[PDB]
Order: sequence, then structure tokens, then C-alpha cells
Amino acid sequence: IDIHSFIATHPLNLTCLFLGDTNAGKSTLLGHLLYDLNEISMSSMRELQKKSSNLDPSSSNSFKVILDNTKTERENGFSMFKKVIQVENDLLPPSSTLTLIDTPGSIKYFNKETLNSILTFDPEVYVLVIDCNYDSWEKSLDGPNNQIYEILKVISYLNKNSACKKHLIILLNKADLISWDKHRLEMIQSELNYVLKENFQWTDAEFQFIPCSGLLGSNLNKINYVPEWYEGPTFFSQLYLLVEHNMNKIETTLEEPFVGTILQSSVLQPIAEINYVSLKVLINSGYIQSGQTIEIHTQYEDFHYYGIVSRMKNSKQILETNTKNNISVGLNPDILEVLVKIHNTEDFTKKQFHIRKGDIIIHSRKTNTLKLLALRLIKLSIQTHALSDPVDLGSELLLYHNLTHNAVKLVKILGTNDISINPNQSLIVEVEIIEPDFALNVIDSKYITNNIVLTSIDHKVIAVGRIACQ
Ligand SMILES: Nc1nc2c(ncn2[C@@H]2O[C@H](COP(=O)(O)OP(=O)(O)O)[C@@H](O)[C@H]2O)c(=O)[nH]1
Ligand SMILES: [Mg+2]
Repeated sequence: IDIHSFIATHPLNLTCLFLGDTNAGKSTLLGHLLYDLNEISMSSMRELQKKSSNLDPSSSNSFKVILDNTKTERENGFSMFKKVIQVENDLLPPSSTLTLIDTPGSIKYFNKETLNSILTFDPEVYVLVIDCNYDSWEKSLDGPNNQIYEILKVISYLNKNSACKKHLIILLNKADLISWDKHRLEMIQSELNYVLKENFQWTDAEFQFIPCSGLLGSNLNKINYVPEWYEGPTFFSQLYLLVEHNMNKIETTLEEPFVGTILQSSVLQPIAEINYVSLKVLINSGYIQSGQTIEIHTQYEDFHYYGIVSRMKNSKQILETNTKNNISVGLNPDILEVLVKIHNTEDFTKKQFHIRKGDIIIHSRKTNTLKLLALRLIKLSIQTHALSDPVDLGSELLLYHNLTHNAVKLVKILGTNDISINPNQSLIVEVEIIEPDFALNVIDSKYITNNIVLTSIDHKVIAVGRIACQ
């Protein structure tokens, strides 16, 4: 196989991450978009609807149940886990893929997954979904620490001074509940536009507003109606352009060292002298091909495993896909099932694998080698902005990095004798892991971002930054 040629025939991907409070209409809208993009067969729908007969009458609808596909989510009536859907069809630009990602707005689960989804997937586009119904909009803006502002406190400040520019779509959803109240939609747009510009430093070219109804599908593409006074674009038309302009992008895949994030892990049973581990892997950079030797580094201090890639398949997705056929090569940013073969050195019943979410996988460096750090004392290059109360030294914080979030202690504010972090500062800071026998896996490379977010124990954003390896 050419290998070099496989990278060429690979379609260029755009990732869209959906964010917003619970009941914003995210799951409904995203499922509806998938239907409009002909990713759901009428038969598939009705089979979903034949199951939905349970819900007549009910609050739920036919579109959200597409994404809320776990039994616990259907019973609870809201999303709990992030859903990743990769779309590739004739409605998109040729040689491209559109990755859509649903996230939970329910705060308990928002804190568990949504913040990490931003760091892990590193999306080109954010989609903020807002319920514009009467009273709902007003109730969702209590103080400077409301959930919507918390979202903006992250995505507004990630990768400042970056070459590639930011892209934000604000969806003014449930427009039908207000009958497209022109004065009200104008108000909400006015208010957000101000806060985005004045407080979060967004520029006109970096964001736009789109009123819509995910349930009715109004203004998603191409009483459902778009008022005569609306001159703006549809949601999908804008996604289409973003994908198109993302085509003209530099691909350094060949120069990139292979790095993967383990999203899920399962050891095949019964265990034996040689064991086989099934991994759901998000490729962060470079490329992986079956047969290659690899290293699996765990969150547990040290404790790395050597193995070989036995086979690779497409990840089990919400949309109907082929999980039977093997894949020759895995390329950034696709997600693959990876079966890893691992020889145990000693007794195999005493020693057992401790592979978990957030663990990483790289190509083998067994004897320009890839630099890898296992850090308990972590140096952070951060920048603060609006801050209610300064953060004094010795404070307990939560360090979000890639897929993991760990409690840390603030131990040193470098460059100054100050004993507290203050508003609007660019600081260098050291934090120390609290959890015993735990170490943060950090890859030192020009190709890896290592973005972080510091929050309080109450999950309120304090700062954004990067791991300072040097
Ligand atoms: N009237 C109206 N209701 C909606 C719309 N989108 C969602 N909903 C309702 O909002 C509730 C929660 O929607 P959901 O898709 O789960 O939003 P999520 O919680 O943010 O993921 C559901 O019971 C829907 O009936 C819309 O465009 N119009
Ligand atoms: Mg949802």
C-alpha cells in the first residue's frame, strides 16, 4: 500500500460541537437535521416511531429519540452522554465529512462530559443553542456565572493568537413558541451580541445568529414558516460554507506523530497469557495502520503497555454504518475500534490492565522520538478575565485537560510574589495533583495543543491556558 496516497483520498473533516442549557432543543434540532440530510430512512424512523407509541401524548418527539438512544436517557427525558455523528453524503461538498456532536446541558452531566468534549475534539465550529421562549431566556441569565456564560468563558478564550480563526453559530431556537416575535428575537440577539463583543472579545466575522425551530425544521435548510422580514441564511447553508472553506486547509498529517485518545476500553475475557483489548480511539494526530506496535499509557503513574494493532474497524455510530469491514489506515480525526494484542510478562492473573477513559495511545518508541511527560506538578500558562473573587494560593481547583478532569492544588504563582490570581492577568502558575498515584499524560509537540481549563470545585470557570512543557 502507498500509505501516502491513502492520506490523499481521505476526505477533509469539519467538526461542529453543539452546546447549550438543558431544554435548549439541541437533541431535537440535531436529529431533525439528520432527517433533512436523508441520514434516516423512513423505515428507520417508523421503527423508532413504533417504539415511540409509548409517548402518545407526551413531551418528547420523534427527532430527539434518535440521539437520546440509551434506555436511561429515554426514561429520564434528556441527554446524559455526548453523541458523535460523522456524516458523508451527496448533500455536502465533495471529498468532505461533517462531524456533528451533541452534548448534555443537564449540569451534572455538562460538568462530566461537555467541558472535556471541547478540549478533546477541538471543533472548528461551536453551535450555541438557546431557547428563546418567553421567560426561559430571562431565567437562563442569572448573574455572571450562568451556564451559558460558563460555556462562553471557555470557547471565547481557547487558542487566542491562533492562526485559524474562531467560528460560532448562535441558534435562536424554538422561534415558533414566540411566533417569531421580531422585537423579541432582535432583543435577544442585541443582548448576546454586546456580551460577545464587550466581555468575550468576539469579532463580527467570528460569529452569527440564526433564528430557527429544530422541531418544525424552520430555517434549518432550503406552521412552518420563515417571516418575510428575515433576510439571513439557513443553518445548513452556513454549515455548508464552513465545510467548503475548511477544504483550503494545510495537511501536515505526514509530519504529525501518531497520538490517540482512548474513549472506551474493554479487555476480552477470559484473560490469558496473551490478552486482547478493544479500544475506542480518537486519533488526535498522525496516522495508525494495522500491524504497528504501540504504547498505551495509563492515568496511573507509569504503567505503560506495549502491544500490536491486530485489527481496526469503524466505530459503532448512531447512524447506520459498516462495523464489519476492516480498515487499513486510521487518520486524524476519525474514531476507530482498535483491537490491541498484549503479551503479559509474568503471571497474568495477579497483574491486570487498568486502562480507562482519557488514557492515550502512541506509536512504539521501543529501542526524533516522541516526547511524553507524566506530570504531578504541572506548570500552566493561563490567562484570566472577569473574576468574582481572586484565587488565593493553596486553593483546590479542577484541572480539565483533554478528556480528564482532576482536582489540583494551586501551589505557586510564578513571575510574581503575589498570593492570589486576579482578573485580567496573563500568569504562569504551578498546580499539583491531589489524587494519589495519578499522573497527567502530556505530549510535548508542536502538533498537540494541550489546552486546559481551570475551574473551582463548583465547576465555575476561572481561567483558560496551556500546559507549559518548556
Ligand atoms: N416548540 C418547540 N419545542 C421544542 C423544540 N425543540 C425542542 N423542543 C422541546 O424541548 C424539549 C427538550 O428538547 P431536547 O431536544 O431534548 O433539547 P435538549 O435538552 O437541549 O437536548 C422536548 O420535549 C421538545 O418537545 C422546538 O423547536 N420547538
Ligand atoms: Mg440533549
